Amino acid sequence: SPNIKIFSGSSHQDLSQKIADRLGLELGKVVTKKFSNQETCVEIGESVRGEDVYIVQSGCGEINDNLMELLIMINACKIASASRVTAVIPCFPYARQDKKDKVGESRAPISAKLVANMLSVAGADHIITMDLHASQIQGFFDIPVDNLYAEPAVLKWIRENISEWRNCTIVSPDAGGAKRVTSIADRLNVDFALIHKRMVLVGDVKDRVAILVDDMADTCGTICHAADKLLSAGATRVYAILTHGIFSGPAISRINNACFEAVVVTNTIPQEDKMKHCSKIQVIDISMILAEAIRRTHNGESVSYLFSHVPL
Amino acid sequence: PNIKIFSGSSHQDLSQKIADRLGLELGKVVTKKFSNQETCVEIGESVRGEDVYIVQSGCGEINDNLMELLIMINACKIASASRVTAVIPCFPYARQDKKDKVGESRAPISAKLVANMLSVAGADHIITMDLHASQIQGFFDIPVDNLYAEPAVLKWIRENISEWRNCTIVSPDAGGAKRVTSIADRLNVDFALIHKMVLVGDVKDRVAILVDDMADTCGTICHAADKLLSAGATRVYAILTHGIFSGPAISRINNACFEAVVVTNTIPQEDKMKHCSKIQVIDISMILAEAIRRTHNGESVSYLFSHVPL
Amino acid sequence: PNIKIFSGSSHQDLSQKIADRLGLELGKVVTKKFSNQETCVEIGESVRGEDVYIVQSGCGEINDNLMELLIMINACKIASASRVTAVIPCFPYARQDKKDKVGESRAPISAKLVANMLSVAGADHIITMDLHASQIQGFFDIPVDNLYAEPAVLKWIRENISEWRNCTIVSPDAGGAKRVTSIADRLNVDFALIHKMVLVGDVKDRVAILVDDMADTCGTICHAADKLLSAGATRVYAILTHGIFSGPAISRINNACFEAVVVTNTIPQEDKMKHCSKIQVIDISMILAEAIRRTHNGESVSYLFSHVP
Amino acid sequence: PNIKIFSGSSHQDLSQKIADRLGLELGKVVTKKFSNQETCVEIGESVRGEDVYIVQSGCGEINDNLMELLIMINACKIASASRVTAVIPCFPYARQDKKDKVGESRAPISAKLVANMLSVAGADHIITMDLHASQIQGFFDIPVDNLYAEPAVLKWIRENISEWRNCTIVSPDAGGAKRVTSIADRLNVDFALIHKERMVLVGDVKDRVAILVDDMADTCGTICHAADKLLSAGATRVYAILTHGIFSGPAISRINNACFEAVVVTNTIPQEDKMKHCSKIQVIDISMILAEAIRRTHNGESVSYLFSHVPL
Amino acid sequence: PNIKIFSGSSHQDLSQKIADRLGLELGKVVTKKFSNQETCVEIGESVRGEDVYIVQSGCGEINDNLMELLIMINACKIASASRVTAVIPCFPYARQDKKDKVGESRAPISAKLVANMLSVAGADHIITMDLHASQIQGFFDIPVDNLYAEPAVLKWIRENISEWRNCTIVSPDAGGAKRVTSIADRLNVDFALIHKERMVLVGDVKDRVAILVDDMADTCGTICHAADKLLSAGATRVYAILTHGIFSGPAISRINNACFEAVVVTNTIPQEDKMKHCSKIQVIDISMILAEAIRRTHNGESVSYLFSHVPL
Amino acid sequence: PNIKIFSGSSHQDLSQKIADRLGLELGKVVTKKFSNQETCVEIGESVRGEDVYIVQSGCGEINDNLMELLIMINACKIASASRVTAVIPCFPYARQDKKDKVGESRAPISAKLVANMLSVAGADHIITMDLHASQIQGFFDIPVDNLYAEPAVLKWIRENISEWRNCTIVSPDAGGAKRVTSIADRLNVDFALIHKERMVLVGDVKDRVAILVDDMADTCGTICHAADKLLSAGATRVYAILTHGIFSGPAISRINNACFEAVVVTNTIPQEDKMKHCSKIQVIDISMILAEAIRRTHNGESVSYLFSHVPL
Ligand SMILES: O=P(O)(O)OC[C@H]1O[C@H](O)[C@H](O)[C@@H]1O
Ligand SMILES: O=P(O)(O)OC[C@H]1O[C@H](O)[C@H](O)[C@@H]1O
Repeated sequence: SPNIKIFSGSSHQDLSQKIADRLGLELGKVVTKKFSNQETCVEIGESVRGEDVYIVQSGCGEINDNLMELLIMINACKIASASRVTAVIPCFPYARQDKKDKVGESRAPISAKLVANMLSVAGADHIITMDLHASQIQGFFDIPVDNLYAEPAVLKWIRENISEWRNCTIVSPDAGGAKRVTSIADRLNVDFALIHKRMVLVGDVKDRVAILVDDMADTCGTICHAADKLLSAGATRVYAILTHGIFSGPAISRINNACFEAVVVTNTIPQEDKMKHCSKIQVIDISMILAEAIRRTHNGESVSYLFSHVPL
Repeated sequence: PNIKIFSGSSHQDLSQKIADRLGLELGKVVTKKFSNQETCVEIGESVRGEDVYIVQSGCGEINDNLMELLIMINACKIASASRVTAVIPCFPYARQDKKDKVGESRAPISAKLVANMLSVAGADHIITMDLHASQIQGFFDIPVDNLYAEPAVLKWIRENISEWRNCTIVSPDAGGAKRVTSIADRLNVDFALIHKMVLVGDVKDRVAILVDDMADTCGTICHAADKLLSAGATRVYAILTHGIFSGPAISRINNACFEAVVVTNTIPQEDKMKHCSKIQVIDISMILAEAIRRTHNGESVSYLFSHVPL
Repeated sequence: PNIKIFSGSSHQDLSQKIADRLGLELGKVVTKKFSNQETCVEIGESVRGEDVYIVQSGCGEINDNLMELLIMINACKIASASRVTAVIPCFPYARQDKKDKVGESRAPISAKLVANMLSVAGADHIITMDLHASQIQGFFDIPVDNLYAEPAVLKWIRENISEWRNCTIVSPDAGGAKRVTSIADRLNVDFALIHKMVLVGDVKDRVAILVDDMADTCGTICHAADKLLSAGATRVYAILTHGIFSGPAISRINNACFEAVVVTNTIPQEDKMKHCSKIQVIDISMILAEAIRRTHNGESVSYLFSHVP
Repeated sequence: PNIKIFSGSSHQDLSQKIADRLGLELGKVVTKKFSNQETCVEIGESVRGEDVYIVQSGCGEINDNLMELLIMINACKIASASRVTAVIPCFPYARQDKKDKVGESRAPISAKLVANMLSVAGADHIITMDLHASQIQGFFDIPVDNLYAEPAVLKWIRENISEWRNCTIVSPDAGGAKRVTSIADRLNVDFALIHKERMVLVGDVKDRVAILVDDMADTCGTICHAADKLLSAGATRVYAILTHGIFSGPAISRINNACFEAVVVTNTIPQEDKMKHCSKIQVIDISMILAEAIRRTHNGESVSYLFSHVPL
Repeated sequence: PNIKIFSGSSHQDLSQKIADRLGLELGKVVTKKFSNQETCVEIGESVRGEDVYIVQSGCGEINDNLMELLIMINACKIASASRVTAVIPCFPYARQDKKDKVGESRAPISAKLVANMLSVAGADHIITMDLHASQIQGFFDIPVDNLYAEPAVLKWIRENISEWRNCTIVSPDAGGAKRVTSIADRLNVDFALIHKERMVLVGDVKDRVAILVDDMADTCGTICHAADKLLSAGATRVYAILTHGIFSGPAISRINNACFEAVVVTNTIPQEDKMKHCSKIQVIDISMILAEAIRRTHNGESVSYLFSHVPL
Repeated sequence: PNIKIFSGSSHQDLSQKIADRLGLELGKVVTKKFSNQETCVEIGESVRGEDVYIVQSGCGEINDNLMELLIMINACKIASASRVTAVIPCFPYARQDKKDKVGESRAPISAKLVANMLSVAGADHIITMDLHASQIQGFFDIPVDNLYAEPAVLKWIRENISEWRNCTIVSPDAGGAKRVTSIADRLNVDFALIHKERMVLVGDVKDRVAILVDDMADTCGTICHAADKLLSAGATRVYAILTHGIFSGPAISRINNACFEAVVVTNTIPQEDKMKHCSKIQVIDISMILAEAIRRTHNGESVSYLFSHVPL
């Protein structure tokens, strides 16, 4: 039916607008502030009674304030008798678990499940997200989660922006990133190689373009060395492509000092501020991927809508 | 023999005071934030089978402290702690804002959300002090102890206000009526109430004590104190259990006519006392320590919290 | 086009008034007790796929009416109703009668229990009026509408108390301060409040209106009215949303000095108005009917309940 | 070593009887009603860390007693009781008069709702006797103990009816067949069954003592008509033995005008007042059976405490 | 206009018969087992926003079928179906193999477990036929329909047993009393009962056709011994009518050797294979009852619908 | 002093080995299937107030075993067991067969379903070994211990492969990269990776012993093609060490035909039968890891038991 409303957090508003543009809608009116004493203030500026509500709130920026803002907004819509509340969380907070593997066993994803449980008790009915650090986070909920992939937009950018892409190779910065890399190399019909930590390279990278692909970049320590090792192995030029560009701490300083031809991230986190101080950052717009998932969750057009059919 | 106390980053000083009163050292925990702002918690010691009490207040950067508390509770619960208790001296998000919607009331969304998050994190029990509304106790299905600072406030009044026997308990707004009427009856004294500004009750030529549950920006308590000065009150005091003091509060109090502003230690005050000569704190760590004692139930089924002399 | 209203045994006059305001007949239901005291409920019509509103107040034998309500809600939910809303004008069990225990405070056991039973029975939504404490709204996870009689009380004051422009709004105890301060601000009048008995404020030679959310045994409101007479108030009124009037209340009011005791229809008053002449009732069916109209959402997304008179 | 027993207003002679047998005095509780008929409960002593048993029957003013029970259970849980067990000798709402909408069956709601209330109040364990249908045990997620009166009835038969070795056991309706056949097999006697629709008897009753056995007697229309039919078939004398003696409405008048030698019930429901107006009612005491189930629930003496070994 | 019927692997003919009666084709679904015995289910079409009914019986390899049912129910729920109904003609685990115990009764552990798994998988509604005990309805919090085969059995008796007006409806054991008295009352005929303790008969069967009626037949030892006893007591011809024909173990061998004129079952479990080795089996098709219940649950036609009125 | 280890039918060798290591006999339990395929469970001794551990693996007919585990857990829970732990060496349904959609991922319905059933049956704690994905730990709210066979594998390598100091740890696919580099880092040896698309190997294994390491082997098609590829690359001898030996379908025929010097599995699944038809299977006993985890869960020894410190 005709009852969709999009709201934005303070997390990232440019994207919230881009999605609404792609769907032909204006953003719902909402007051999101902080009181003097640090308490999150939310005021929904319009009736959501009977509406299909989508709240866009990345999990970047001051993460706990943004998370609290998201939970209050979701819960407020649910008690104002909204028909459905979907959290559109492009970058899911707390996905990563640096450990100290209790070598006899493994640690559990406390914080990712906590975040999931809070979304559930707040009253979220459905989650739309992008490239969960681990896809199993999908099973931390009982509500449907759509874990969308940036690979098609990356794959695109690669063919259109790297000339010798036909002859290149994709490298993984770490051990765990193999699947992703192998997926992209298989889709492109190119070679793959992987780096592991002193740091070692497995695979042929000599005299061909190397593309480091990973899910996110926070501190950037790892991709930077990886770029050094790829240069030492005789790669012509090195690129870095990450879906989530967190870039905290010394990250910006590291990339400018590193040998990257370009660092490509999607728009799931705001980059406008970071591009001002870093020339090698380029962004892939993923507003259509998200807009298309909201359009399909809404189910207003055809039941047999297939997500996979819409062009990019 | 299985009691463990842990502190968050919110308020270490009380956490130490409580552990002292119980003859315990604080459990080892690394509580920080990563580069990307995510709260990091690591329990540095075993809690398997232990009765764990986490002390965290809701002052400071409240959302970082709250998230840290939830991760600690949950982490303790999946580490097979026998019981996890959240000790939250000042409960965050308890005060509803609203424009007093007419025709109907707003709901305590954020206060219920905090309760819901504490429950799913795995809190088995909450110990707190002077909830903004006592009904917040009923937002949980686990037991909540809503402790009162009143006995310590009562003792402080008798010990520090020479003329306390002939004074008058003033409420800063219409809402705090039951608290001030409660204290005046306990002291066998008069009460008055202020509402925006008008004063109801006689306060001229007697010591006036403003009582409220908490003071944030302090605009209401300072205008009320002004009205009490213009109405001929000898000296005006402000007694609040929770001293948040955000924004211009310190500047407003120093410019205002208070003889003293008394708060408890439920929120850290050392920093604010360096910038305010008139803040005094009532230590309430024993009340909290005695409630923790009582939840643990290590001595007898029949220990009564009220039998312990302050 | 799927609304249905049903009545409990508790108050059927209001249930009819509400149904009238919505152009509806009450749904067919048999509500009795068996020989052995067990509540019998039989939904006499189909509720499959419908937006069901059960109107039941908590008065009379609260426990029989409450159990009856819970069985009706659950039966409708298991009969595959689209939505079941409990319309509870006077919420049972809200007042706390804790002997105080100063160290700390007792918890709303019975009020939380009632909320939990309504939820587990299968209530999707609560409509109620002037909850003893508005925080009871948060004892649920489903939406609760806590409606106010204040607008109807304001209107009644302006139309029936000639001197309302001057006057003064008195609270019977410390707890009702915020409620009386609310009405006085809406009316641009003075307030005072009574405690223990002591009076704080200025009754003078002005009309004093005692305002509180409910009157049970009426010991407090009648002593407050006496104190208001000793302070020289021209005439004393009592205005309460919930007129329970149990025990000696009716007898106490007749002996008291009230010019009138005004209550709303959230609880049935016909029997008690026969034994008390001072009781007048404010009809609130339009507030409840408008919350039901708004819950159903048949008109539009933006129907604002505050725009209707 | 921490067991506390509280009685409700439901039945106190029984709760005292249980307490005598365990060696305990009943815990202090104020259990009354306010002027507005709201139920008032106050726990007169600490239950912190205690294993609490609340005895409340499903008789009397059922909704008052039920609400009272729920408030006490909830109150003990929020006072940090270790465990709260509801001892409900006669489970309210078990029987459901309906009229199976030919083609289907009605569902048990009031018995399931009653179970759900016990659960949401905070009950950890139920002890009950002779549930109208044993499946009510599955209406809970907490353990339910459905004790049987059969052993006390078998004793009573062997010690109070002389010709018991050649007596017939008769079901007053079709639904009670299993219960009566079980007693006939234990006694090594014959049974017969009555069905109304005008009454029909299958089975031989001529010149033998007939014992009508059912789980409950309410209005007693059915057992009285069965008594007439049994005399019509030549039975020497007729007894009726029910577990729950509710006896509402015209029950006492019906039994005083019927041809019963005796009506035997348990004290799951108080009988002193009804016995004053009906010389035929006799009660068999079931306190020990309940006391023994509470002892086992508590688990004081041993892990391998077998409820089936204790003498009666 | 959003209704899909899907079939399990358990009984497809009924799934087809039901889909036919509603004018529908079965939804596309791949239901297999992997090499390693894990149940594989993959939904071949969109169910987003659709009213889904999964028909799976509790016949066959009960645990494999139960897992298949649970995975497709859950799969539909995470694919954002509006509602998912489990149509379970023969409810698994509904019969308790108690030793009854003395003193107390065991609990319906397995039947409640099945109920809890159906609920947690995401079932919104259950349609079933002749639950072994009607109380299983209360093991759920979602609606459950227990539908009866009695009207179809009543039709079959009148249409196929000519001397039906002077027959006897016999229960093979205690407990099946209410079922046989219900049918005897509908036909205005006599009833009798069999009990094992040596088998005993109460009621008259001499010179009249005896119809043994029960809810289900597993190993068939009781019904066959009962058939001998009905013959030795001088019944003209003996029939057996059961709603659920499981016929496991020696059942077929017992029936072929027994004196039954016919054993009549419904189609809730597939019989074609068993009819190939047993000639006395006749089947009553009940697809119209289940389909009509699916129609009424869907609520396509009218709120005032009531399936008591549909012909059969 | 409350430990009871009970065994399922799925693998009792381990159940005995675990109980032996703890100085205990297995609890008495009857675990069978009825004629009609329904799972029968009867607890042969009291568990009231006891700490119960039920050992069942996801091997064999997985759905029958899972149903048996769930019924035992429930039976113990309704018998007022103090705590019930599921010890599930090989977690069923943990592997995803999605054939990933290109824009988003599939949810883990089955695994979570299994998790949800364990939870709703009443499991208080899960002990498992080398979960296919460690995130399954977060599918529960009860604690899950995901134990590693790595230390035991590390022992076996040093003890049985003499040139182990110069060997390579090879991953059969992209997913196991992180698993093999962890082992190579522990041994201070080289790693390599195999990938399909024709099969590629990145890294170097020539003239060195190659050890294929993976979490489980089902049908064994990948590890056997990988072993052939390792032979084409000049590996001295090829080993396979997987935690979980399912070996269904052609696995045994494939392994016997393959060039493996040895295929090493742990005892999480019974191997005696498969070893009779395959001479290259060797088993690592991991019974001490599970027993020590049960010891630590019981908490009978101290608060500091450190799983880390006990030697295997
Ligand atoms: O008065 P009637 O119901 O006809 O017969 C009385 C029965 O009603 C109740 O169900 C009890 O079982 C009584 O035996
Ligand atoms: O079944 P295939 O596709 O032939 O082989 C893939 C793998 O399936 C299991 O992990 C086996 O260990 C195999 O190596």
